[PDB]
Amino acid sequence: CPLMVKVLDAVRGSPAINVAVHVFRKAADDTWEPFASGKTSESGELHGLTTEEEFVEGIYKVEIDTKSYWKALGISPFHEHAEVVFTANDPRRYTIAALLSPYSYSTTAVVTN
Amino acid sequence: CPLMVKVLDAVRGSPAINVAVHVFRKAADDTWEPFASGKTSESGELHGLTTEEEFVEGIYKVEIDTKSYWKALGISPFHEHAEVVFTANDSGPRRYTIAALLSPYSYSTTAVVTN
Amino acid sequence: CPLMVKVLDAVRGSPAINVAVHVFRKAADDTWEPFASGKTSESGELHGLTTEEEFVEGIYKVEIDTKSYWKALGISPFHEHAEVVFTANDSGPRRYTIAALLSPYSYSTTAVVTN
Amino acid sequence: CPLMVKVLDAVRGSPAINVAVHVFRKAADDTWEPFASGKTSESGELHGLTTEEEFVEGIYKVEIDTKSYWKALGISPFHEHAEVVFTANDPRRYTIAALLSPYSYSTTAVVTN
Ligand SMILES: O=C(O)c1ccc(-c2ccc(OCCCCCCOc3ccc(Nc4ccccc4C(=O)O)cc3)cc2)cc1
Repeated sequence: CPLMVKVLDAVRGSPAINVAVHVFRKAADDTWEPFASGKTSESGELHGLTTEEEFVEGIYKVEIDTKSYWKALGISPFHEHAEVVFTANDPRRYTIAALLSPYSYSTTAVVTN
Repeated sequence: CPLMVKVLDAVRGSPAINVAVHVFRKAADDTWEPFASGKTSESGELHGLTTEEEFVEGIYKVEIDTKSYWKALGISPFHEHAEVVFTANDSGPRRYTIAALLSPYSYSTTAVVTN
Repeated sequence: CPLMVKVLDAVRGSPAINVAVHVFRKAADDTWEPFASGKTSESGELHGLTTEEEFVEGIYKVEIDTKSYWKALGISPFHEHAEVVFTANDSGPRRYTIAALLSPYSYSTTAVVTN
Repeated sequence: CPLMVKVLDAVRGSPAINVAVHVFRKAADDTWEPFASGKTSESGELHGLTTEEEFVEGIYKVEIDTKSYWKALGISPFHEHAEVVFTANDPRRYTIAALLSPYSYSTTAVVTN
């Protein structure tokens, strides 16, 4: 599990559940190629995206479908999505945490061995 | 302004208006002595708390009354308030801005310190 | 100013100065068309990106070049940049401020929207 | 485990390890009485602070010794500490997460069953 994404709701003080997350890798032609995706769990976490063998060095984009999240709660959101773009370098485990509000998002990386 | 507070509302995407702020200074005796107070304006800013002469060295507490803010809006939040405690002016006079971002279950504060 | 960006540095407790910002608008064709660009001033603010007339309805991307900022300071950060994508002016003209707080391994953005 | 505290370093992208945390409960005379304390673990988490039986409704203060944390890293910090003050109400598990930078701290609550 070199990559885990966790999503939090700052309005309700809870995990953000059933949030779609899409991971892309940057290809040599600068396009974004699908890499991994899923929906956050009841704990707001998304496990099992990738394996060490697949997760090579490069530039990755994590897109979080925050607009659907908010609209399903009957709340009009500001952003079209939340995006986090980063280079993976060879400590080895990346946790991407995002904290969501209708008009704000924050993202932090915790990178450990 | 040697001491300013600015507050944003991350739910409404607006300044956080009419937020009460109480400032305290730790006294000789190690209690919190009231120092100044005010509330944020339509721009979410609070100016005119103090003066260069009055804002001497010390340990200051900026209490941001986030609970009353969310409750005045008829919303039930997590925290009682936001407290920001720092030593000020120990290397000569500086200008301090306390910036805060509020959500019902989260807040954040950052300090901008200028000479 | 219909569109403004302000950026703070949570490490130094200062405005984030000389941060490059590129704005894009999604085009007819579904690509990102360059729209405007600038860099933050000594106050960490970026004014004069656009005009009311030019800032029509659309989907806008504000790219904040945080990597170049941390690297110009000789520091190695996590993110490539900060991207902020939103639909603007779909209910008539508004004024948008994109506020960001930066640390090497974390950033945060909030929008203040006024009428 | 009705109360867990987690502390993150936004400068290094890591758990904030060996950070002292003190919990107090507000007494009827408005003083703060010691309640629980410890140091964050290698994951930046502090488990086992209290039990359901001890953790009654009331106002609690969590104080995080951020100044020592920064100074031990050779960094001059802005705040004297980070503090989080909240009322416990009868969902039942509170996670207090704090993200630290020299001149900033953020705190979020995740409150689940
Ligand atoms: O258990 C876990 O795995 C876990 C759970 C939760 C975790 C966290 C913890 C903390 C997190 O995020 C908070 C984020 C960063 C700080 C806050 C937000 O942003 C701003 C704050 C203040 C701002 N003010 C400002 C800036 C410039 C100009 C003007 C202003 C103003 O007027 O207020 C602007 C933006 C996210 C996730 C981490 C780990």
